[PDB]
Amino acid sequence: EDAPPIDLQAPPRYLLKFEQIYLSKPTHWERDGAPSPMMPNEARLRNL
Amino acid sequence: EERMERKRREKIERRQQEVETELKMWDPHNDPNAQGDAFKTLFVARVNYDTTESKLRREFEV
Repeated sequence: EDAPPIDLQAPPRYLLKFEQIYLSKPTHWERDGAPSPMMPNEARLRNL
Repeated sequence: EERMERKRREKIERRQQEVETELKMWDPHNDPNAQGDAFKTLFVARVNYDTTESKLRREFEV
């Protein structure tokens, strides 16, 4: 929120203002893309 | 040939008649267990019986 809205124009202009965030739990995406939860033991083992 | 069909028709009709009675008594929407917005809620089936509640949370919280 403390970041300044980036107002850019060539005319048309855009601000791209952020309002809120969301931090989910730790996750891992494989090559297929299936979102699955990653346990700490899985990270220490797979060097993730 | 016909006694079997006769018994086959009743079991089908008997249930169909029993179906009308249940719909009038029980209301799906008015269910205490069901809560929250319907478009938000999700349904998962074929889940293993050994699945712990935390295991089901951590797998669908991703």
